[PDB]
Amino acid sequence: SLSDESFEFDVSVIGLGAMGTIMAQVLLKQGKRVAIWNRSPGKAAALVAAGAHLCESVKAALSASPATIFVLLDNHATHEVLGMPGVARALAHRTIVDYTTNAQDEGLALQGLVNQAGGHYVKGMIVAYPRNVGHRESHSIHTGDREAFEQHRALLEGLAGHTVFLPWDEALAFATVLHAHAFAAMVTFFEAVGAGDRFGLPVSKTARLLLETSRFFVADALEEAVRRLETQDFKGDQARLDVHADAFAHIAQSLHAQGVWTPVFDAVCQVVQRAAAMGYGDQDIAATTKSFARE
Amino acid sequence: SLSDESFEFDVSVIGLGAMGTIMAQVLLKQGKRVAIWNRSPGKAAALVAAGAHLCESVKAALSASPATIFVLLDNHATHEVLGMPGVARALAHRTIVDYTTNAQDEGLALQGLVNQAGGHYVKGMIVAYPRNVGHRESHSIHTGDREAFEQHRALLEGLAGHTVFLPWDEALAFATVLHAHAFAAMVTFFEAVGAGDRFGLPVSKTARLLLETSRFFVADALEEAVRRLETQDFKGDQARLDVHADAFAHIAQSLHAQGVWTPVFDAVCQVVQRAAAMGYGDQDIAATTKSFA
Repeated sequence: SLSDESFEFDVSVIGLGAMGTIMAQVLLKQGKRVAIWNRSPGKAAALVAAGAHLCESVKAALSASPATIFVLLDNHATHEVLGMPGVARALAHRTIVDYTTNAQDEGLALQGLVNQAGGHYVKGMIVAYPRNVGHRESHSIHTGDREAFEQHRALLEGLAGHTVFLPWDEALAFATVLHAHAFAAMVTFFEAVGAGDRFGLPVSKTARLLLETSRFFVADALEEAVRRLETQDFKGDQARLDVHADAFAHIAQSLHAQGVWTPVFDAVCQVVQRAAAMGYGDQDIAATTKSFARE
Repeated sequence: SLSDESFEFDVSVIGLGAMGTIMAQVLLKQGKRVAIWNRSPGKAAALVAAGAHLCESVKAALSASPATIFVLLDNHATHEVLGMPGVARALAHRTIVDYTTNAQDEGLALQGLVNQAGGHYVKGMIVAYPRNVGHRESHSIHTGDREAFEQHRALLEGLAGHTVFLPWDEALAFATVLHAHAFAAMVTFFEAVGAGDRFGLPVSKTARLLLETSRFFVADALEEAVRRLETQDFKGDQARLDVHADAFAHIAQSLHAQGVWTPVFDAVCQVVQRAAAMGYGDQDIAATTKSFA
């Protein structure tokens, strides 16, 4: 900020594959002065046409802006970029925001490297498909250097309207279980729709009805489960676990009689039957949560 | 206009356990004139105080209103009611809306029995917990007698603001797949929160964050999937099945490493891998759907 006059750019983006390309476009559309570097003729040309400044090198892109967003093929690609001529020197006093998919140990080594050079390392996860980068309702998770993340938070909010910083080990864990739920929820939908087909319900009319008829019920059920988990109130006043176990077995049986393969639903039945066998039968269905506990 | 039959009530409710009680309560609150009957006069007490009329018998309840809602303990309870004195005759020219959960082919017999007596049978499935009976956004499914359903649709919309009639075959099959998804999606959430707890993330903050952070992503992804399934467009332009399989493997690897039990996610992985093995890898993730055909 004392450095504001020194920078002709707000942000640099390195790597212009689909995700990096959309991030750069969104940021240009929002009015940021964006500098880029890549190895991609197609991708760099459209971005230049849209107002991005093409830099001659990684080191120039790092120098051009107070933060550089990295979106690269893999960890090998990240280290290669960082090893290039004069890059170490150009990291000093810059924040790297790393959206590249990474193994858990690898991030700490990258953080170390960037820090060793006097830069700041932020790891980002964007909970969105490229089409929703920049969306007011999209979410991201960031970890690494809290101070650098706060410095650049408004910028990064350009990529996903809602963001949260968590410390390293919580961020990775949270992203893991968040994506397990989000992707599993999608697949339960594919499985039920596919199962509809075996009943003679065509996927093309049934999918929209299935979504529209379940939307409120599921959302209201999850919201209520959260309220109970927060209050630790598992009273079986409304939705007994054992009653659900009964219902689930009935559903699984009609599915089996029709000859449908529903491994996800079978697994769901396994979980709740087991919670029932563990003493949770007379509690609210949200007590299923506790059946996973170590204690 | 030929009939000109006089009713002092809009609806009768037989069965005053939890679901019947709430349905009667909601209908009274909306201003319906409601007649009730229960094997135990006890549970009618609050309903009577609320303004329900207590009928002497099932026969009187059936005669009192143009349609009678049945919400009984089980299929045996329904037959026991229908075999009580004079009930057969009192079925004639009445609509029975049966929300009692039973097994298929029970329903068909119930239907037959009611139709034989000159009555009209409508089966109902309400996709709600009791707390959301009456809710404008609650949904119900109906089948049986289409004509009778349409006759009483506005009354049945008192219980769930959105309703759909499907023919017998479709209705029950649709209810089954709808609940399979709905209940499985809930359990995926419990499994993920439980997993979080084993990473040291407190349930007290994590459940809320998990819901809030995934809501839009999931809802948008399901909307897009439906668009694709309607339009038969499986091009791998935005969300490749193969890239998802890699992503899911990595998630499974972190879960299995922390030593958490995630049987539902495990099964999800198994589904997607299979779809990749079947050659859908380059297709949109919604192609997963086809792997079940």
